[PDB]
Amino acid sequence: STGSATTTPIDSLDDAYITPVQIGTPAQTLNLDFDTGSSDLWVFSSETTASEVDGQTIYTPSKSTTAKLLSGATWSISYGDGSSSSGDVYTDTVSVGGLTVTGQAVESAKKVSSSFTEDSTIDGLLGLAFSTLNTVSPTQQKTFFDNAKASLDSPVFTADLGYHAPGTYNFGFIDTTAYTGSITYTAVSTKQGFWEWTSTGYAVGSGTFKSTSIDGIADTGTTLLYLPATVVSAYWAQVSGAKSSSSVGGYVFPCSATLPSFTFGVGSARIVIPGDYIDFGPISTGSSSCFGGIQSSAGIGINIFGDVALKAAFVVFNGATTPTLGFASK
Ligand code: NA
Repeated sequence: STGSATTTPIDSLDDAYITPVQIGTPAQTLNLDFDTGSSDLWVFSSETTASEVDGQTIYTPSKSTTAKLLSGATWSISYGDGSSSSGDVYTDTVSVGGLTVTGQAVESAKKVSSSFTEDSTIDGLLGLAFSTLNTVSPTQQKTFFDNAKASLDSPVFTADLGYHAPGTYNFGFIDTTAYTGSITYTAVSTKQGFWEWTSTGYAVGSGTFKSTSIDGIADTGTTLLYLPATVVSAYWAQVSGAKSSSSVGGYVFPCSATLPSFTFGVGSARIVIPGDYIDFGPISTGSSSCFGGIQSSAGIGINIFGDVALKAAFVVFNGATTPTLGFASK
């Protein structure tokens, strides 16, 4: 089997992407944030504290003929941005882009933090990191990908995120029409439960490529590119008037600037992030200070190849017995 679903930016900045997901019988369609940096499929629900719901579509298990309480199971998760959610668990039928899994753990939120409530466009998360990170207790649950894997034509999914445009998540196949050139595959460590890999270096604009190992994770659920402070300083030094602002929480730059591209290495291959991808617009409405899309990972404890990086590539998440990542230009 295969599946193919379109993923759509939630706003004009590509702050996140939502993908429609069918849950239950009859189907309840919720728009979920597919997150290769976490391993829980959780949803706003009929159980969510009413004051914490503001515009989201909810899953109502009582209206699904295939829903069953997973008795005793609870979940609770905290993300890198400080957001959180928790609740109980049902199993139900979940379909993505025509690919169906029966018996998927659907984590029903009883509580969500303010950032979730305030985002009316995201109805929950669908985790695509390794199932070792899943938070369900006392019986850890599998991700949608891990449950689908054995049925797929190939044990893979691909992320093809758009810049200010829709893109695609495919399950079970490579769309050879969706990228240019060849795919370069690179090793993955699953030791921390992430799609963790090592980039071979970087370049700023038209500058020379710096060969250096950068360990980080491929994380579709993170908006920005978080890299070591040395790398990030080297990038923003090429933008007149850019500076790190402790008050704003990262590098800012004049909205009048034209940003240089950023290149990262994948083995001997190179992915180029156009400068425009690194502009996250005014820090507050009407400001002439703009927020940068490349930020320091110092204090986060890991480098993160978030959407800024991933949307410059066609990315293969190879879940074969030895997982690997692939990157192609597009
Ligand atoms: Na922000």
